[PDB]
Amino acid sequence: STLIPPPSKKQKKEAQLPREVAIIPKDLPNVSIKFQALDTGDNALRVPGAISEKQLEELLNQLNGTSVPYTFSCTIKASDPYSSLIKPQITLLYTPRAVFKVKPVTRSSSAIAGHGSTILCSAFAPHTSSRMVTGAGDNTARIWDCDTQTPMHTLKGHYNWVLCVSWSPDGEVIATGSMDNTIRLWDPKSGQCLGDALRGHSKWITSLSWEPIHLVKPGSKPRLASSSKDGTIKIWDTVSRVCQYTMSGHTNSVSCVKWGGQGLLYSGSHDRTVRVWDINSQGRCINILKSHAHWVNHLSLSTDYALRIGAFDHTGKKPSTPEEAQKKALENYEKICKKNGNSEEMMVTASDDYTMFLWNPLKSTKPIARMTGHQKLVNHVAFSPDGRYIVSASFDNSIKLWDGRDGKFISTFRGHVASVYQVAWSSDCRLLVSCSKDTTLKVWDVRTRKLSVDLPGHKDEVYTVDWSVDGKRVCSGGKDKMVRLWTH
Amino acid sequence: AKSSAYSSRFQTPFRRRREGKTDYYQRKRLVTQHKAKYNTPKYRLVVRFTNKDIICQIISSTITGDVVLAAAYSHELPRYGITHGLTNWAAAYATGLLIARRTLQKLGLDEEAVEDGPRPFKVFLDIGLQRTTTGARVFGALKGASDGGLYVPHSENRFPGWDFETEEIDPELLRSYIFGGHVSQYMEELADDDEERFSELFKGYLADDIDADSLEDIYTSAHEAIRADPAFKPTEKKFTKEQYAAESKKYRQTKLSKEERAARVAAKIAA
Amino acid sequence: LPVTVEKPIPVVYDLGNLAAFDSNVLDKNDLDSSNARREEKIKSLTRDNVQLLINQLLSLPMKTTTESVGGTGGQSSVMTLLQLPDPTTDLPREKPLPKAKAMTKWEKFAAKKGIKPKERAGKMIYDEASGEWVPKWGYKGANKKLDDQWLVEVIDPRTLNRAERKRLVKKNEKQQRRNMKN
Amino acid sequence: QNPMRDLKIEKLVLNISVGESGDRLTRASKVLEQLSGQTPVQSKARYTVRTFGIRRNEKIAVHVTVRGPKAEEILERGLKVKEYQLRDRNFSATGNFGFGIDEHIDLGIKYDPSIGIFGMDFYVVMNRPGARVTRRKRCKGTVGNSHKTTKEDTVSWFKQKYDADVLDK
Amino acid sequence: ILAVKKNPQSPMYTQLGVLTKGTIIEVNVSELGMVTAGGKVVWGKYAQVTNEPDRDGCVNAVLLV
Amino acid sequence: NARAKRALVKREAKLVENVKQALFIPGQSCNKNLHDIMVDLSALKKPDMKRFNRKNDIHPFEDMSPLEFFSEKNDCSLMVLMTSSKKRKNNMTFIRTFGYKIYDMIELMVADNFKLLSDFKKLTFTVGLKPMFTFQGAAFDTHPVYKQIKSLFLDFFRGESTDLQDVAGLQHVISMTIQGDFQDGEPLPNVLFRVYKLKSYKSDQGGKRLPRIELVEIGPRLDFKIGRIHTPSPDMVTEAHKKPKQKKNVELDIMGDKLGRIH
RNA sequence: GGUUGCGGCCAUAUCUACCAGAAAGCACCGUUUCCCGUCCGAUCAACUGUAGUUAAGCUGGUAAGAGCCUGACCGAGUAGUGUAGUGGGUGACCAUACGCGAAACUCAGGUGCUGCAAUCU
RNA sequence: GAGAACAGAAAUCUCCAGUAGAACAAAAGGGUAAAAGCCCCCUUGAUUUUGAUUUUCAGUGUGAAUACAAACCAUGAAAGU
Repeated sequence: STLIPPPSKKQKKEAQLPREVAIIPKDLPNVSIKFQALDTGDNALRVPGAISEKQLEELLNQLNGTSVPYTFSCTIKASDPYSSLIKPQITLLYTPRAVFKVKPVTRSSSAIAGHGSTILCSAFAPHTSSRMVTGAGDNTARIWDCDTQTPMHTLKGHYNWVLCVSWSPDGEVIATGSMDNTIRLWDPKSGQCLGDALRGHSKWITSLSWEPIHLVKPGSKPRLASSSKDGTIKIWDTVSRVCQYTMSGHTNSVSCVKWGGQGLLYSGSHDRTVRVWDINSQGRCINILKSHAHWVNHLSLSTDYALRIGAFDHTGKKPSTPEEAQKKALENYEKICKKNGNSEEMMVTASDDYTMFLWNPLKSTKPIARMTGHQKLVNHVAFSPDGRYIVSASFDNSIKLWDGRDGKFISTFRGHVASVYQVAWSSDCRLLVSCSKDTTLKVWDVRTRKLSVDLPGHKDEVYTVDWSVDGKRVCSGGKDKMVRLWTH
Repeated sequence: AKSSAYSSRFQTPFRRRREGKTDYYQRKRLVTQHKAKYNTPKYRLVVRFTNKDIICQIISSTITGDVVLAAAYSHELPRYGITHGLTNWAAAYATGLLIARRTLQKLGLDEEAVEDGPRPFKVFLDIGLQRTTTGARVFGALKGASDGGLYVPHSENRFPGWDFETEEIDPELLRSYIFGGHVSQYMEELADDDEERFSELFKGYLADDIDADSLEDIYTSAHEAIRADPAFKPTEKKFTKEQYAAESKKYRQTKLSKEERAARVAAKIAA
Repeated sequence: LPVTVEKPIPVVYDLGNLAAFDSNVLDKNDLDSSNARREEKIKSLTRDNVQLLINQLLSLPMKTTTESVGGTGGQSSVMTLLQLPDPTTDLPREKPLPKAKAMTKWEKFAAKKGIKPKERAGKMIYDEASGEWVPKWGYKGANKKLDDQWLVEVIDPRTLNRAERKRLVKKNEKQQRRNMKN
Repeated sequence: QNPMRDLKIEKLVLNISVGESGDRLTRASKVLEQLSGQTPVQSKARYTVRTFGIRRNEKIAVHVTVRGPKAEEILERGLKVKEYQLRDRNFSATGNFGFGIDEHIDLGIKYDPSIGIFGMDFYVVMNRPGARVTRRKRCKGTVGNSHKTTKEDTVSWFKQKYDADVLDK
Repeated sequence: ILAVKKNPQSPMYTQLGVLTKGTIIEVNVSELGMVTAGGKVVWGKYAQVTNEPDRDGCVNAVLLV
Repeated sequence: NARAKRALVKREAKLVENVKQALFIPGQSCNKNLHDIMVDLSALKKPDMKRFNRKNDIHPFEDMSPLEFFSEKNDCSLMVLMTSSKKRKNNMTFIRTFGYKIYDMIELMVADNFKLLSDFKKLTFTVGLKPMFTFQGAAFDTHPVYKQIKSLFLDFFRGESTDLQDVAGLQHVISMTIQGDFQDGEPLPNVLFRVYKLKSYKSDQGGKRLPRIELVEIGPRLDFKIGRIHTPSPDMVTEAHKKPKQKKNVELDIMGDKLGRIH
């Protein structure tokens, strides 16, 4: 193997002297600092010195009147959180932490056997990390008890591949969009065919999406939304199993379907155009956005993390009634979204022209910024759970991290040697896992823009990656027909 | 009889070699393991099987001779709801899970700190004198301790279901040993062709009417109760130690004095 | 409470052994075998030294990695290690240094002229009828073939061949012993 | 007293000696095969003589060990040939006892001309329950003295079942 | 290319560096993105040349896997 | 075939050496107090130690041939011999050999106030960790016998050598102090011996980096007086400090890159 | 104070012969459908803790039973081995010195202590 | 020692007694007994890539030998060897 050059002779003779122990001398020649938030707050003239960076936190708690945690930074010059004077009046910027720590995911649990073909899609339950669903290259899906690393409840009932699986945002049903243009629903605890296979599309199903819980009528259940290679976007209500009303705007294949916080479906297609449907208007497109030069893959919203769980927070509890459920869901959405008091959900687009666009489709029909710098197609893009970081993966082995509010450039994550197929965030928005065309998975620490761990163990490509909601497990799988769970 | 010079010559083994409990060849390889790269402590999970008991202990050696961090005994499984079969595969699994969850709690992980990182807890399997067979219930404790969230290097060649000529595991046969599935197949298979040896074996089952389903249903709830409460509440321990001391100083035998042996010699010489 | 402490003459360090060397002034009438306050002085005059030593050790360069468990070498991503410098005190060895330079008369003959060593590539040769690769020595070596030939075409000649091989083997061993005696 | 320290049997051992490796050895193995239901093994020599017409490592003897019911089954079935006649010797200082007979066909077995006429051996070793104290792997021990088996215990155990004779002291 | 590991029909030609047919050469394979067990990155492997590159210019080789 | 060539080639002279093995030898005049300290000194040397059982009548300062024989046999570079008498009670002999031949020898003598882990308040320490070191007093830098005692205890109680070191292993410190200063001419003052075990608390005067540490006494606790010595000859000293031997204007850069200056 | 798991020293802890053992545990002990191994479910593996058993296993006591060890001014600071002044030598080299510096018989004593964890009429 | 049909002095079978009086790449004052002894299972090895010693006439980036180090490789449940 290739070796780091060995240290010289004078360097060895240097490394033996006494060396540089800091002392924290006195040290309170007091500097007047300016406590100012990120959004709008500048709250007010205090002059401390070299004090505890955990006492600055308590200062802010007692000042803003809550005693919560706060992260800090200064002089957005190298924008780094006595440590402000060891290297070199001075301001101070802060963000809320919402402390819920997620240890990294280092080891590797057992490589679970399973299907007889490759593994195409995988998803984690929103209520517990104990169950998890995978659709694979056979005509079936499977459920895995991650608690004991064992299989359960294989769901036969298709006759072609299963291309997307989704677990409803209430933890009640699972949906499997397949190759034969059927769509089937299944009960977790039983494994029985919940009715017959919904249908109505002429070519395969590309993506699925659910109705966010904070808008569903209490006493009822959420609805579906299905994309298909034919171009239709169909709605479905999961009690009557009837096609409510379709949408047929695009012309080429449609890649992905979303569902916003105000009831606005977004859809990007292979026709290089992003459409903004509507549900209060019976499904007539109200906005068309044409900015890309090639076709579009994997649009993504600003709140698509909060909209995915629906009142099942990181503490694994449950609701007993839709009354408490709807309040919990509204609280979640407001905690994630309300950073100015309005419905400022943004959208990010990823297309085959190496460039992404930063839309706010509500306020206007123009992009706020054009994020550029890749050198091959962008296969996947994602927003942070708190919404202030965009991560993008691409077929040129790189990953890029952008400031998710206006669209600047922050950093690049090198380290893969083949294409990056997709990425995923953790709960506390501090780590990020990614899978690639070569074997290895990689975990990156966003707080410092470095590589934390690099975990091999697969044998062929890897197609899916899913971190849990409470950060306890990470699931992966691909061309070698094995499921793999990684833990701390 | 025996030659007096031979008895003056021959040398004795170690005490625990005499009482054939310890393996002093394995112990060197397992304690003075590496040991030339760094100086890192080295804990070791031990598991032991008596009749009607499963014992697990996280042992750390030392100069004075040993220390114990966390222990677990199968005879606590009723506290979480398992009364029958306190020595089987499912009991081994539950004990492993319990010891792992207990030590994980006590170390302070969920609900010299420079260069901060949790640094998961690494331990090794002290098999003792147990023979290694594919299916033995000393690897079930291993599986349980691992699934509890402890880190113990291992492999799969000794789990039930490993096929030989085709080197790969089978998942379902393994899952049907975590929930007593073998014992339940035995129950449902023997409940028909015999009732003498269904009232002789599983005699304790009938006094509560536990059937061929609720085994799998109670093992899961046992796991849930374990993950909810590993805190190891002790026994109330009635009859404070002084009572036992005064009680068992009665049946305790006793030596004699020297002036006792001094008179018996004259009594003999007189007799 | 203070993590620091001052001493007049600076302690010398050997971080390659985790060793300190203090040379300040003692007091002859403090550590005597009968002074009551003896331990409360020893344990503190050594505790300040240990404080200086931990101060010095907790400021060395650290070496992180990105590997994970199973890594055949050692540490994983969740272990920081201190890069210790080399020791300085000349501590003596236990055996002399190894040197044994005999030329055995082959390294003299081969070096007077230009016989270079051989490349040491492989151990197999190619047999022609049969069609295998037949180790030259290492399994049924091409030597031990006139032994089981089914006819030799001229006392048994195969046994004479064995004897002639053994003679050269024993001569080689004798030559080696002679060289080693020189 | 005898709470549970009875004198139950342990196991029967058979044996056939043939100082050759031939059809004699093959059929000597065959009769054990068909009789004991299990398979018999071969045993080699240990050093040569050259006077008895043999070599070393010639797979001399064949034998089988039988425990449980099929031990006492043959123990009884092979008694009518000796006609209950067992001397004082053929016992041992440890009570292990056995004999050896000829003319196999006197119990069940037919002729099958291509086997011959094969004589056999016997043996029986006895123990009170608790034979694990020596054969186990952990805390391996040695039985006490009150529990040992001498000639008297075993000879009365014999003058319990089938009530054979003493046969010359 | 990175080396001429072995040329048939002589070792002297292996030394001189000749690229006839059947030669075994060592190529830099960082463009293929191969990762080994344990998570290292291969960047050099063996190939065999499969033509007479004196009757054309190209050297054509097949990787040895 | 090779299972003996292995044990033979383990005892060859190597460019980089391995740990020095210690041999514990009770002479003819051994007592129980003197023999309950050998175990506590071999504890802090585990596992690289070997002890002989019965008594061996060797008087080291007359005929050292049995010592050199034991070296060549047991393949141990260190030697601790236990003797007692009226002229020298609780006498211990520390020898280190060079090339299966004697290098230097030194007698030490114990007082009556020794202590044991059967006396102290017991604490914990893992079997095999490398200890720290502290040598207080200035005589270890200048005076001959006081140089020898330091160069002996380092060679004896340091174990492996390593470049990277984990911090969960720093768990006990050995310390040696001269009992008070002295002017030239006076008898050679006593040298003490102490073994401790660290404990560290949050500081708040140095952040999370530097803590405030505390010591606890575990055992043993010994005193030492100087006996007879045997010093190394100049030739052997110059032959025992040898570096194994494994460029102007030429430098190796980072990235590799052999470079040269032209001036 | 007993019992069990893991240990330090490794016969003050062993070889031999009898006696006692309540409760808890350890064991013998009950069975072969499943994973697993043998000539043989004997040892190894699996199950219930179920029908019994305290007889051996286990611990303890006893014995002018064999072995073992401790200490003392037991020898003694002597025999043994080394220098020295002039302490002497036709030749033979020989006595009491300061510093090194022993054992057997003698005497007296003993025949398991100790670390961590859980628990027990 | 004591015993089992042919069976003896030396043939096989079974129980209580080598602290080693056998066999050990091998010679020891001292070692090897849940082995370093005797069986059974799985397996390459003259592997590949640059610093110290020397020598190449295609003075020749490793070109080869050579010493050491690391990645591998075998085995094991593992500790590790």
